[PDB]
Amino acid sequence: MEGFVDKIDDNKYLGKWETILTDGRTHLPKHITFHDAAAISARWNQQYVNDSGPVYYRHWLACQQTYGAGNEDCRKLRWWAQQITHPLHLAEWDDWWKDEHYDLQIGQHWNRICGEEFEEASNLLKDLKEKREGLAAKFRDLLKTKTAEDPMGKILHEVAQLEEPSKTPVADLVEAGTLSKEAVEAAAALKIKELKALRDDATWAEVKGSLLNGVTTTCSTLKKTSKVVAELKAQAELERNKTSAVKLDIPHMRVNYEKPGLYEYDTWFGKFLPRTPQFGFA
Amino acid sequence: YFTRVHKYNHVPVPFILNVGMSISIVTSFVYFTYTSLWVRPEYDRVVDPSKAYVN
Ligand SMILES: CCCCCCCCCCCC(=O)OC[C@H](COP(=O)([O-])O)OC(=O)CCCCCCCCCCC
Repeated sequence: MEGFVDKIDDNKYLGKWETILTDGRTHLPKHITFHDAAAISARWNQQYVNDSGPVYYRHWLACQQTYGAGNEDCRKLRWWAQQITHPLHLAEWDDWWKDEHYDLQIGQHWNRICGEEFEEASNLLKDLKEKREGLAAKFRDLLKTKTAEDPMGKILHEVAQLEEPSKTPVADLVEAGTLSKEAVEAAAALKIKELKALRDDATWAEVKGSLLNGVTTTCSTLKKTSKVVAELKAQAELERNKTSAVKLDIPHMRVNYEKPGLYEYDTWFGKFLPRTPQFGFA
Repeated sequence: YFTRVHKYNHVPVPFILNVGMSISIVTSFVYFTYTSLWVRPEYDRVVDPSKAYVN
C-alpha cells in the first residue's frame, strides 16, 4: 500500500486499487475458517437456505433506516445480505425498497397505512430525494472545481486520474510533465507551514481555546445520554423472550477492528465495495 | 398324515461340508467388513497449522 492514498475518494481510483490489492494471487486465504461464515453456515445448516436471506436483508433494512446506508455497520450487513441472498429475492426486494416500501415512517412494511396514503407519501418522499440529490450533485461539482485551485487539491486530482495505479504516483507525474516541481514545492511549503503551526505551542493553544467549547459540550451530552441509552436497552431486553417473536438488535453486527471476520478481510475493512446506491454511493 | 413336522426328514450335514461352509462364510464376512469399514484410507487428514496463509 505504498502508493495508496486514503483521502482520495475517486471511484475509479478505488476500483484500480481494488483490482491491485484484492487480487487472488496474494489475497486468497489458504486453509482458513472464518467465524462469521461458520456461524451463518451453522445456523442454517441444510441445503434449503431460503430462510437466511430474508433475515439478513431485514437486519440491513432496520440498520439503514435507523442510521442510513452510508454507515459502516449498514454496509457490512448489506455485504452479507448480498453474499447469502439469491439475486432473485434481492432484485424483488430492491425494487420494493426503491419504492419506499421499507421506510420506517410511511412504508407499508412497518405501518398499517392504506394504499392511497402510502402512494402519496412515497411519491412525496421520492420527489424530495430527487431534489436533494440534484442540489447535492451541483454542490459536489462546484466544490470539486474549487478544490483543484489549491496546490494540494491539484496534486491529488492529478494523482486520482492516473491511468494505472502505480507504487510512486507523484514521481511518475513529475517525471512525465503532468505536474511541475514548482507546484509540488509550493504544496510542500504549505504542508510544512501547517505542520509547524500545529506543533507550535502558541498557535496550538489558540486552536485549543477556539475549539474547546464544542468538544466539551459534546462530551457532556454523550456522557449524559449514556445512562438513558442503558435504561432503554434494559427495558427492551425485557422484550427478548416476552413472546415467540424475535426482537431486533439494531445494528445486528458492526465492523470489528479487534476480531475481524470475512467482510473485513475481503473488503479491507469496508473500503472496496460495490458502488451502488444500496451501499450509500451516488 | 402331516409329513413336514419336525420329526421327519432330518438330513445331517456332513462334517467336511459343514466345516468348509462355516469357514467360507466367516472369512467372507470378516474380509468384507474389514475392507469396507477399516481399510478406508482416502479419509486422510493432515494437521499442520503452518500451512495457513493470510495476506
Ligand atoms: C440357493 C441358496 C443360496 C443362499 C445360501 C444359503 C446356504 C444355506 C446352507 C445351510 C446349510 C445347513 O443346513 O445349515 C445347518 C448346519 C448345521 O448342521 P445340522 O445342525 O443341520 O446338522 O450349519 C452349517 O452347516 C454351517 C454352514 C452355514 C453357512 C451359511 C452358508 C454359506 C453359503 C453362502 C452361499 C452364498
